[PDB]
Amino acid sequence: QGHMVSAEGRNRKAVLCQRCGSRVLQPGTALFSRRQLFLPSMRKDGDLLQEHWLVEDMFIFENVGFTKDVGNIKFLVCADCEIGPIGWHCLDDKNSFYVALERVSHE
Amino acid sequence: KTYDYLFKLLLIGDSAFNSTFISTIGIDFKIRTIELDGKRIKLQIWDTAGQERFRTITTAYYRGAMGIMLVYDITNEKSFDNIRNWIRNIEEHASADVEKMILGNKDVDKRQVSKERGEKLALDYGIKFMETANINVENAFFTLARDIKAKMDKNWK
Ligand SMILES: [Zn+2]
Repeated sequence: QGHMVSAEGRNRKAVLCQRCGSRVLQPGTALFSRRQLFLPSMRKDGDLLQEHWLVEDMFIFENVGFTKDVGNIKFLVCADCEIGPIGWHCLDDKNSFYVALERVSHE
Repeated sequence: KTYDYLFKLLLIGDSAFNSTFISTIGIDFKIRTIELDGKRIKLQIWDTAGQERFRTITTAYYRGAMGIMLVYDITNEKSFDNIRNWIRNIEEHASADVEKMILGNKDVDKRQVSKERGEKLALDYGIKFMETANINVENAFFTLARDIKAKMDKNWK
């Protein structure tokens, strides 16, 4: 919204950890997505979120952590401070990784 | 592509924020990006430092690893002998083509493991050794990555 999504639907801004500023994604590396996904709280239960960056290969991420499998899901966390979930991946869909905008910052 | 190389790395050997949920599940691996000579290097890193294994180690544990970083705490005698056990196990189960590096680590303790001992261990197994001053674990990964990059470049042409 604003100078956030390009005409092609890509992220205009870098995506950062809100807590430590680790760079998760470079600009232009992801597509805006309104798919509804459940993300457990980053503390202490969670939110149904529907604004995400959709990334098509794990190696497009600049810096990110993956949790061990929880069923066929892996959650994404900050590589540096490990706060998360900031994102979500279903292993059955090899080319779809979601970073929730509410859970990150943009520079 | 958004990078020039992908290296798979293993971080082994014993030695503050908080996310409980994440503490409960545990980290599988991390992806990090660095630059070396203006090339973009993607690192996929599994770190089992501070982690004792219960499970018996197989070839499946080291398959695909391109570099292994071996860490011990210079203040700890157990942690140093623990790296000697690891070096033994790697030589048996990991590819003989894997790059390896030993790191003598560690603010706040008496040094219990000498630098000569660390240097002599690397010599006995024919691999590099760093004691991490302005020189730390990050510099070590850059060096390990440098070494994998050089080897890799020749192979391609
Ligand atoms: Zn962070």
